[PDB]
Amino acid sequence: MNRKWEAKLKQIEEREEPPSIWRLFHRQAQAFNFVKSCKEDVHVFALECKVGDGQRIYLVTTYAEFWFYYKSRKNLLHCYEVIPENAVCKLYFDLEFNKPANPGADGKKMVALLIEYVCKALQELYGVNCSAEDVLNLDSSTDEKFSRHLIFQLHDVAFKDNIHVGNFLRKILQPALDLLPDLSFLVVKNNMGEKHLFVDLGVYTRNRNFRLYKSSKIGKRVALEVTEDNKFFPIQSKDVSDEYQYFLSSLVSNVRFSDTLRILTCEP
DNA sequence: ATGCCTACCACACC
DNA sequence: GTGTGGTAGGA
Ligand SMILES: Nc1ncnc2c1ncn2[C@H]1C[C@H](O)[C@@H](COP(=O)(O)OP(=O)(O)OP(=O)(O)O)O1
Ligand SMILES: [Ca+2]
Ligand SMILES: [Ca+2]
Repeated sequence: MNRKWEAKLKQIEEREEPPSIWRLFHRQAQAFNFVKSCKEDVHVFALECKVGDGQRIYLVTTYAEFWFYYKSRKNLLHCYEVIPENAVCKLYFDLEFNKPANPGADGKKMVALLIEYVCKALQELYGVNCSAEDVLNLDSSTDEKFSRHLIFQLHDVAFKDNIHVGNFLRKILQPALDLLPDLSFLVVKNNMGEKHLFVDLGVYTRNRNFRLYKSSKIGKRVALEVTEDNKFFPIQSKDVSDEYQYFLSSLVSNVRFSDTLRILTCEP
């Protein structure tokens, strides 16, 4: 209620060919206005400008059409998915830690330990069954930063929205947050030596952008790619490429339609 | 013409 | 030691 008000208060302050939808907007609110008026299943992507800052331009189109002009990786570099507020979404993680500050850290093993804990939490709290085979593991690491994105592919399950995902993780990670069951493997140090969590809990905000599979930040050149030890394999289909399957799986807001979907909620 | 909002501190107040 | 409130900085 107070979330919408500020959203529209800032909007006034800053105020035959084949079927193809490809609309750009300078403001995020305009893009979502178009989505509400479009009868097709279109979504909002955030595109970083040539400027060095985090200035974004917003694209609206379908997943199929976006992938058409995106897969070559010649154009549409540095793209982000906009996770809409109040939209059902998958369980996803942003994992980071500075390598110099953590010499003994084995990120590959912290990830495995994290997945096991989260899978146990989902079982005890929601009766949801899942394992590492249901977790799309993406990597964007460099010499200086260990970086991974995890996107859970739960069978006929989703969270009410990404805010509720955050509430779920803050709840089950409260032990680790106190260090700042034994969750100490999640504790890492940043460039200044301050103890932080291996799980970045700041990416569960309204309209959070989330770097797309095979995209990099405008400053760098390292793009998100399926990790070497990734264990989620989409069901192969003769009608779509494997890469498109991974793309769809990687989209946090692309909740597969199911006639028996369970929606998980979690309040603060 | 990007969006979002927590960690942090200064200040009452008890 | 609780309670707001007001802002700069990171994602
Ligand atoms: N300045 C910004 N404005 C808007 N959204 C942002 C901004 N910075 C980051 N985000 C969003 C997009 C990112 O995918 C997400 C997580 O940020 P962050 O972890 O810093 O980068 P990343 O996880 O995409 O790559 P990496 O972690 O490897 O640098 O938050
Ligand atoms: Ca990250
Ligand atoms: Ca992060």
